[PDB]
Amino acid sequence: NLAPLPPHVPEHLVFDFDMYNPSNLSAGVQEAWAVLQESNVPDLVWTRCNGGHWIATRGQLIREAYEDYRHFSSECPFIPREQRQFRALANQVVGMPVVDKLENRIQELACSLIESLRPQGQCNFTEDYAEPFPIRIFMLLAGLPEEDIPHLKYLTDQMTRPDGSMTFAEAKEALYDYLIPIIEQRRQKPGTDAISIVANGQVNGRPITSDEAKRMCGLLLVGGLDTVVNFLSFSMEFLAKSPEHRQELIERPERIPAACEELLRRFSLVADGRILTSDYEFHGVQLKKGDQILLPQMLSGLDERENACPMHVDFSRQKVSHTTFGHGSHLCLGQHLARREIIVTLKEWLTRIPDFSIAPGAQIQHKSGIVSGVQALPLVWDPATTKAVHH
Ligand code: HEM
Ligand SMILES: CC1(C)[C@@H]2CC[C@@]1(C)C(=O)C2
Repeated sequence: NLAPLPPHVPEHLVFDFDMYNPSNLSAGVQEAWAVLQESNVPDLVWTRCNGGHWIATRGQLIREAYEDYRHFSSECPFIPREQRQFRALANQVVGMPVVDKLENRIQELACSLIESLRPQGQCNFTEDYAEPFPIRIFMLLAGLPEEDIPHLKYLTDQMTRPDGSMTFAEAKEALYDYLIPIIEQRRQKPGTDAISIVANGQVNGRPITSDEAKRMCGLLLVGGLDTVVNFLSFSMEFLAKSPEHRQELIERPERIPAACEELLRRFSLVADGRILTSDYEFHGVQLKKGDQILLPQMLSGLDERENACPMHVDFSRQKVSHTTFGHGSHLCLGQHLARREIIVTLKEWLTRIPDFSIAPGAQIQHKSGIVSGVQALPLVWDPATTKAVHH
């Protein structure tokens, strides 16, 4: 599993961290990563795992590298292996103004999900709420029928969690097979939904091609799935384990957006990277062309150099700082929609199921990867203390 130490890596910089299976996984995935942020670890280290790659362990380095796109390419952001124009278009379809308009329907969606659970006194929140939410949101956002969810959720599940029935290419191809006819059909048309708007979008002074539309539509679908699913889960895990914070938000529901932000820092989950386009000396380390560098979005907000008592969750935290949504020219297009889903989920949950907790004897498991997450989250609660609220 350890790749041979390349000629240019000095030994004092070798810290073999497996981003797919960290040593302290059972303490929590963020805690497992924050081992890179111990006093004795350099700001920039080399791991021999996963082919051999760099890791920036600090907020300064992470931010700087995502700003320095000329040295640090997004051609290969995954370990192991006019953009502004495409972003402007995507932002037409998920920007704040679209999110603002949809809030109402996002809230209806959330409420019937929680309502269909509320009387149970128990659920697997990850499977029962968190999974079916962001996919349904995308259907809403994209004027797609609910009946299309089972086949569509299957394809996206194959890209990140294959059962072996489809290779990534096959699943990719089938997603496109599904999208193309809708794009071509709505291109002809003044539809106000997200596919229509992407379909009919202009790029480089010409119209977007069908191949380009299906590609952006594809990333909008898949980028807003596992991230949200897992982030919601970390958040609910925390609240389940912490009644004081649960009551804090019950007593002051206007604090919820600041909590969201604090939880985004504390339960950050994405770890992407870049590839060096040429040799480059960076913070006193010789990087070599072709080197891949992990630049863990997760780490910035957990760096004590950026937030005091980084592992402590405080909703009154004065200067919340994090790159949970990335940094630089690829900063998440879906962050606004994500925030809304987070806030809406918490408000609509808490005002319905104020008291709840982890099933007794169950131990929550985390997994670690590009998008870290939660295996399962069993909750229990007494239905007598819940309530119903309709829209
Ligand atoms: C809490 C949930 C989310 C987190 C933590 C998050 C995290 C991010 C991060 C860190 C990046 C940049 C990766 C890089 O620089 O290589 C990003 C990019 C992106 N995300 Fe988000 N994401 C979230 C939700 C969303 C949602 C809701 C959507 C779409 C609806 C979205 C779609 C995108 C797309 C299309 C990109 C690529 C932007 C570009 O390449 O220019 N993700 N995601
Ligand atoms: C890691 C991601 C899920 C996040 C959104 C899509 C994705 C593959 C990225 O490029 C950033």
